[PDB]
Amino acid sequence: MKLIESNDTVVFPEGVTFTVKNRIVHVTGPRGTIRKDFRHLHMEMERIGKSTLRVRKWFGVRKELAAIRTVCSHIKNMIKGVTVGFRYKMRSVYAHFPINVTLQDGNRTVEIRNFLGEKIVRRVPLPEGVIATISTAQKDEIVVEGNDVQFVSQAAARIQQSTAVKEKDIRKFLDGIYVSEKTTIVPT
RNA sequence: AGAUCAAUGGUCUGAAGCUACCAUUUGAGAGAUUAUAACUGAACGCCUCUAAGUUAGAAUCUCGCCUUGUCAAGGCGAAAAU
Repeated sequence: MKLIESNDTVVFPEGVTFTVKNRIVHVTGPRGTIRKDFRHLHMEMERIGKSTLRVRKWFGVRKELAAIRTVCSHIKNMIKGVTVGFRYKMRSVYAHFPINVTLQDGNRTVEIRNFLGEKIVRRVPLPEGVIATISTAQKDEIVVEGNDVQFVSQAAARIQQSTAVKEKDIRKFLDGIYVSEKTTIVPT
């Protein structure tokens, strides 16, 4: 069944603008600007008023209609990124071996050492627009921060999956660095 | 003394050439991705690696390096003398 019309709207708080057209959005706020392309979906996106963006679909099937809220949530994430940003805190857990985490290449690469005592050095590059920092106060804590949630979470996932155990049971060899918290930069 | 014959008379040494893991030398990179693990995220106001979109990804696959390249829209250039 092809529903005649189905739409959703996103409302923008004060201080941020979107200026959408041709299915590419250009959200801008205090923390810069994020541009996202949504041309893989054949919906109609337009400005209705001053701070409302409407995403609409004519004659869509279940699978196409499922994407309206997806796009709206993506735009909401852009708003959050430009207002308060994104910050992922990850904790290192080990039984015996301290996981030594450092930054090199102009603070653009994360190096993991001593993970389970292996002499190999694990190198993870950081996506553009994302930064990293070790906590000097809270030990064993690494923070990856940025505007774009997609890239921030991709960097966090890269770091988390970089540390994996092999040939030993993960039910009790729990060593590794895990994403413990997902929050915003500005205290909410 | 010099040699010849015995279908290579026989024994010892034997260069040269050929030749032995029986001697010596040389053998390696990317790209898209599978299984899989994940990101964001609906459907299904919650969840979810999946539906749209994203990551990492291999003795596999494609290419690179390497061999041929008298190739019928007679495969295609440069340049010399005619």
